[PDB]
Amino acid sequence: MKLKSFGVFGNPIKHSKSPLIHNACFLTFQKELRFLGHYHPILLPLESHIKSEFLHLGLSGANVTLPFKERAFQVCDKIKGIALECGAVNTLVLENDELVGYNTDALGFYLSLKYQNALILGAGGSAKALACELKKQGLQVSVLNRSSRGLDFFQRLGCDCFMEPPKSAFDLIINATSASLHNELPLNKEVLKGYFKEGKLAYDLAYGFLTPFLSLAKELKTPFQDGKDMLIYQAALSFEKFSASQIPYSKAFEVMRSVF
Ligand SMILES: O=C(O)C1=C[C@@H](O)[C@@H](O)[C@H](O)C1
Repeated sequence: MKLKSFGVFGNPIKHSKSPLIHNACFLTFQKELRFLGHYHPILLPLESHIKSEFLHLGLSGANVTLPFKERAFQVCDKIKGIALECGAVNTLVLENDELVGYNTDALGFYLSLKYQNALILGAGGSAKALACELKKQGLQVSVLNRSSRGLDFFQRLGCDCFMEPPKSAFDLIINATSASLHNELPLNKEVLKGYFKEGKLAYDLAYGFLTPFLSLAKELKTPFQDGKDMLIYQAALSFEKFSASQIPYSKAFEVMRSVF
Protein backbone atom coordinates (compact mmCIF):
# COMPACT_ATOMS: atom_id res chain seq x y z
CA MET A 1 0.00 0.00 0.00
CA LYS A 2 1.00 3.61 -0.57
CA LEU A 3 1.80 5.04 2.86
CA LYS A 4 1.29 8.56 4.22
CA SER A 5 2.44 10.02 7.53
CA PHE A 6 0.53 12.39 9.80
CA GLY A 7 0.92 13.69 13.31
CA VAL A 8 -0.01 16.19 15.99
CA PHE A 9 2.47 18.81 17.11
CA GLY A 10 2.23 20.06 20.68
CA ASN A 11 3.98 20.70 23.96
CA PRO A 12 2.97 18.74 25.96
CA ILE A 13 1.51 16.03 23.75
CA LYS A 14 1.25 12.82 25.85
CA HIS A 15 -2.44 13.37 26.59
CA SER A 16 -3.53 13.87 22.99
CA LYS A 17 -6.12 11.38 21.79
CA SER A 18 -5.78 12.53 18.17
CA PRO A 19 -3.54 9.58 17.20
CA LEU A 20 -6.08 7.05 18.52
CA ILE A 21 -9.01 8.56 16.62
CA HIS A 22 -7.17 9.37 13.37
CA ASN A 23 -5.51 5.93 13.19
CA ALA A 24 -8.93 4.25 13.50
CA CYS A 25 -10.10 6.29 10.52
CA PHE A 26 -7.02 5.60 8.43
CA LEU A 27 -7.37 1.87 9.14
CA THR A 28 -10.94 1.67 7.90
CA PHE A 29 -10.92 4.23 5.10
CA GLN A 30 -7.73 2.89 3.49
CA LYS A 31 -10.03 1.07 1.03
CA GLU A 32 -11.71 4.28 -0.18
CA LEU A 33 -8.49 6.34 0.15
CA ARG A 34 -6.15 3.86 -1.61
CA PHE A 35 -3.40 4.72 0.90
CA LEU A 36 -2.65 3.76 4.47
CA GLY A 37 -2.08 6.73 6.75
CA HIS A 38 -0.48 6.61 10.18
CA TYR A 39 -0.70 9.38 12.75
CA HIS A 40 1.81 9.93 15.58
CA PRO A 41 2.16 12.42 18.48
CA ILE A 42 5.08 14.81 18.08
CA LEU A 43 6.53 16.67 21.04
CA LEU A 44 8.01 19.90 19.66
CA PRO A 45 10.40 21.99 21.74
CA LEU A 46 8.94 25.46 22.42
CA GLU A 47 11.47 27.17 20.10
CA SER A 48 12.05 24.56 17.34
CA HIS A 49 9.99 25.49 14.30
CA ILE A 50 7.01 23.58 12.91
CA LYS A 51 7.71 23.82 9.16
CA SER A 52 11.20 22.30 9.36
CA GLU A 53 9.89 19.31 11.31
CA PHE A 54 6.79 18.86 9.14
CA LEU A 55 9.03 18.61 6.07
CA HIS A 56 11.78 16.55 7.72
CA LEU A 57 9.27 13.97 8.94
CA GLY A 58 7.80 13.76 5.43
CA LEU A 59 4.29 14.39 6.70
CA SER A 60 1.31 14.70 4.39
CA GLY A 61 -0.68 16.50 7.11
CA ALA A 62 -0.77 17.34 10.77
CA ASN A 63 -2.71 18.86 13.60
CA VAL A 64 -1.27 21.60 15.79
CA THR A 65 -2.29 21.96 19.44
CA LEU A 66 -1.14 24.03 22.44
CA PRO A 67 0.89 26.21 22.44
CA PHE A 68 1.60 26.39 18.70
CA LYS A 69 -1.61 27.39 16.89
CA GLU A 70 -0.72 31.07 16.48
CA ARG A 71 2.76 30.19 15.33
CA ALA A 72 1.26 27.75 12.79
CA PHE A 73 -0.81 30.61 11.32
CA GLN A 74 2.43 32.57 10.85
CA VAL A 75 4.69 29.82 9.46
CA CYS A 76 2.35 28.07 7.01
CA ASP A 77 2.66 29.12 3.36
CA LYS A 78 -1.00 29.65 2.64
CA ILE A 79 -4.02 30.04 4.88
CA LYS A 80 -7.37 28.79 3.62
CA GLY A 81 -10.92 28.72 4.87
CA ILE A 82 -12.12 30.21 8.13
CA ALA A 83 -8.51 30.10 9.43
CA LEU A 84 -8.08 33.38 7.51
CA GLU A 85 -10.05 35.06 10.32
CA CYS A 86 -8.91 32.94 13.28
CA GLY A 87 -5.29 34.12 13.62
CA ALA A 88 -4.59 30.47 14.38
CA VAL A 89 -4.05 27.22 12.52
CA ASN A 90 -4.67 23.76 13.95
CA THR A 91 -4.50 21.74 10.71
CA LEU A 92 -1.65 21.60 8.20
CA VAL A 93 -1.82 19.89 4.84
CA LEU A 94 0.88 19.54 2.22
CA GLU A 95 -0.80 20.59 -1.02
CA ASN A 96 1.16 20.94 -4.28
CA ASP A 97 4.35 21.53 -2.25
CA GLU A 98 2.78 24.28 -0.15
CA LEU A 99 2.24 23.95 3.59
CA VAL A 100 -1.44 24.97 3.80
CA GLY A 101 -3.04 25.95 7.09
CA TYR A 102 -6.66 25.42 8.11
CA ASN A 103 -8.60 25.86 11.32
CA THR A 104 -11.08 23.17 12.28
CA ASP A 105 -11.51 24.38 15.87
CA ALA A 106 -14.05 27.05 14.83
CA LEU A 107 -16.51 24.67 13.19
CA GLY A 108 -15.63 21.82 15.58
CA PHE A 109 -16.73 24.06 18.42
CA TYR A 110 -19.92 25.04 16.62
CA LEU A 111 -20.87 21.42 15.93
CA SER A 112 -20.15 20.46 19.55
CA LEU A 113 -22.79 22.92 20.79
CA LYS A 114 -26.35 21.65 20.96
CA TYR A 115 -27.35 31.43 23.31
CA GLN A 116 -27.02 35.22 22.98
CA ASN A 117 -23.62 36.04 24.49
CA ALA A 118 -20.40 34.47 25.67
CA LEU A 119 -17.47 35.06 27.96
CA ILE A 120 -14.21 33.54 26.72
CA LEU A 121 -11.37 33.02 29.16
CA GLY A 122 -8.11 32.89 27.21
CA ALA A 123 -6.10 34.68 24.53
CA GLY A 124 -4.36 31.92 22.57
CA GLY A 125 -5.20 30.02 19.37
CA SER A 126 -8.24 28.23 20.74
CA ALA A 127 -9.74 31.41 22.21
CA LYS A 128 -9.14 33.23 18.91
CA ALA A 129 -10.94 30.60 16.80
CA LEU A 130 -13.84 30.50 19.24
CA ALA A 131 -14.19 34.29 19.26
CA CYS A 132 -14.21 34.28 15.46
CA GLU A 133 -16.88 31.56 15.34
CA LEU A 134 -19.12 33.07 18.03
CA LYS A 135 -19.03 36.56 16.51
CA LYS A 136 -19.88 34.98 13.13
CA GLN A 137 -22.92 33.28 14.73
CA GLY A 138 -24.20 36.64 15.93
CA LEU A 139 -23.41 36.33 19.64
CA GLN A 140 -21.98 39.13 21.73
CA VAL A 141 -18.50 38.09 22.84
CA SER A 142 -16.47 39.24 25.81
CA VAL A 143 -12.89 38.07 26.27
CA LEU A 144 -11.20 38.03 29.67
CA ASN A 145 -7.48 37.68 30.35
CA ARG A 146 -4.75 38.98 32.67
CA SER A 147 -2.90 41.04 30.08
CA SER A 148 -3.36 42.98 26.87
CA ARG A 149 -2.19 39.96 24.81
CA GLY A 150 -4.17 39.52 21.59
CA LEU A 151 -6.08 42.74 22.14
CA ASP A 152 -5.85 43.84 18.50
CA PHE A 153 -7.16 40.54 17.16
CA PHE A 154 -10.14 40.38 19.50
CA GLN A 155 -11.03 44.04 19.18
CA ARG A 156 -10.98 43.90 15.36
CA LEU A 157 -13.48 41.03 15.54
CA GLY A 158 -15.70 43.36 17.59
CA CYS A 159 -15.25 41.62 20.95
CA ASP A 160 -15.43 43.43 24.30
CA CYS A 161 -12.05 42.85 25.98
CA PHE A 162 -11.45 42.76 29.72
CA MET A 163 -8.77 42.23 32.35
CA GLU A 164 -11.15 42.74 35.31
CA PRO A 165 -14.08 40.27 35.28
CA PRO A 166 -17.08 42.04 33.70
CA LYS A 167 -20.16 42.41 35.90
CA SER A 168 -22.55 40.89 33.43
CA ALA A 169 -24.55 37.73 32.83
CA PHE A 170 -23.26 35.41 30.11
CA ASP A 171 -25.03 32.49 28.47
CA LEU A 172 -21.76 30.68 27.67
CA ILE A 173 -18.73 30.76 29.95
CA ILE A 174 -15.82 29.16 28.13
CA ASN A 175 -12.48 28.07 29.59
CA ALA A 176 -10.07 28.43 26.67
CA THR A 177 -7.02 29.37 28.78
CA SER A 178 -3.80 29.14 26.72
CA ALA A 179 -0.65 27.10 27.37
CA SER A 180 -2.42 25.37 30.24
CA LEU A 181 -3.88 21.94 31.05
CA HIS A 182 -6.83 23.49 33.01
CA ASN A 183 -5.99 21.72 36.28
CA GLU A 184 -6.64 24.95 38.16
CA LEU A 185 -9.57 27.35 38.34
CA PRO A 186 -8.96 30.06 35.70
CA LEU A 187 -10.57 32.79 37.85
CA ASN A 188 -11.36 33.41 41.48
CA LYS A 189 -13.78 30.75 42.77
CA GLU A 190 -16.48 33.23 43.86
CA VAL A 191 -16.26 35.06 40.53
CA LEU A 192 -16.82 31.76 38.68
CA LYS A 193 -19.69 30.79 40.98
CA GLY A 194 -21.33 34.16 40.19
CA TYR A 195 -21.03 33.60 36.45
CA PHE A 196 -22.23 30.02 36.65
CA LYS A 197 -25.36 30.94 38.66
CA GLU A 198 -26.36 33.51 36.01
CA GLY A 199 -25.07 31.42 33.08
CA LYS A 200 -26.53 28.73 30.84
CA LEU A 201 -23.49 26.56 29.98
CA ALA A 202 -19.98 26.15 31.39
CA TYR A 203 -17.75 24.90 28.60
CA ASP A 204 -14.14 23.77 29.01
CA LEU A 205 -11.90 22.85 26.06
CA ALA A 206 -9.94 20.34 28.14
CA TYR A 207 -10.93 16.70 27.80
CA GLY A 208 -10.10 13.40 29.48
CA PHE A 209 -10.72 14.56 33.06
CA LEU A 210 -13.22 16.70 34.94
CA THR A 211 -11.57 20.11 35.32
CA PRO A 212 -12.12 22.07 38.53
CA PHE A 213 -13.83 24.70 36.32
CA LEU A 214 -16.42 22.12 35.21
CA SER A 215 -16.65 20.60 38.69
CA LEU A 216 -17.75 23.95 40.09
CA ALA A 217 -20.49 24.20 37.44
CA LYS A 218 -21.53 20.59 38.18
CA GLU A 219 -21.73 21.29 41.93
CA LEU A 220 -23.97 24.32 41.21
CA LYS A 221 -26.19 22.34 38.79
CA THR A 222 -25.17 24.62 35.93
CA PRO A 223 -25.09 22.66 32.67
CA PHE A 224 -21.49 21.83 31.70
CA GLN A 225 -19.54 20.35 28.81
CA ASP A 226 -15.90 19.33 28.38
CA GLY A 227 -13.91 19.36 25.16
CA LYS A 228 -14.53 15.79 23.98
CA ASP A 229 -17.18 16.60 21.36
CA MET A 230 -15.13 19.52 20.03
CA LEU A 231 -12.04 17.30 19.85
CA ILE A 232 -13.89 14.70 17.81
CA TYR A 233 -15.59 17.16 15.45
CA GLN A 234 -12.42 19.19 14.80
CA ALA A 235 -10.54 15.91 14.24
CA ALA A 236 -13.18 14.66 11.80
CA LEU A 237 -12.97 17.99 9.91
CA SER A 238 -9.17 17.69 9.83
CA PHE A 239 -9.48 14.13 8.57
CA GLU A 240 -11.67 15.39 5.74
CA LYS A 241 -8.77 17.71 4.79
CA PHE A 242 -6.22 14.87 5.14
CA SER A 243 -8.33 12.84 2.70
CA ALA A 244 -8.23 15.74 0.18
CA SER A 245 -11.96 16.12 0.92
CA GLN A 246 -12.80 12.54 -0.21
CA ILE A 247 -14.08 11.34 3.17
CA PRO A 248 -16.64 13.80 4.57
CA TYR A 249 -16.31 14.79 8.22
CA SER A 250 -19.61 13.07 9.08
CA LYS A 251 -18.09 9.70 8.27
CA ALA A 252 -14.87 10.29 10.15
CA PHE A 253 -16.88 11.56 13.13
CA GLU A 254 -18.82 8.28 13.50
CA VAL A 255 -15.62 6.19 13.53
CA MET A 256 -13.74 8.58 15.84
CA ARG A 257 -16.50 8.92 18.43
CA SER A 258 -16.82 5.15 18.71
CA VAL A 259 -13.08 4.59 19.34
CA PHE A 260 -12.75 7.48 21.84
O1 LIG B 1 -5.64 17.21 21.82
C1 LIG B 1 -5.55 17.26 20.57
O2 LIG B 1 -5.08 16.31 19.92
C2 LIG B 1 -5.99 18.44 19.83
C3 LIG B 1 -6.65 19.40 20.51
C4 LIG B 1 -7.09 20.71 19.90
O3 LIG B 1 -6.17 21.72 20.36
C5 LIG B 1 -7.12 20.61 18.37
O4 LIG B 1 -7.24 21.91 17.79
C6 LIG B 1 -5.88 19.95 17.80
O5 LIG B 1 -6.00 19.88 16.37
C7 LIG B 1 -5.71 18.54 18.34
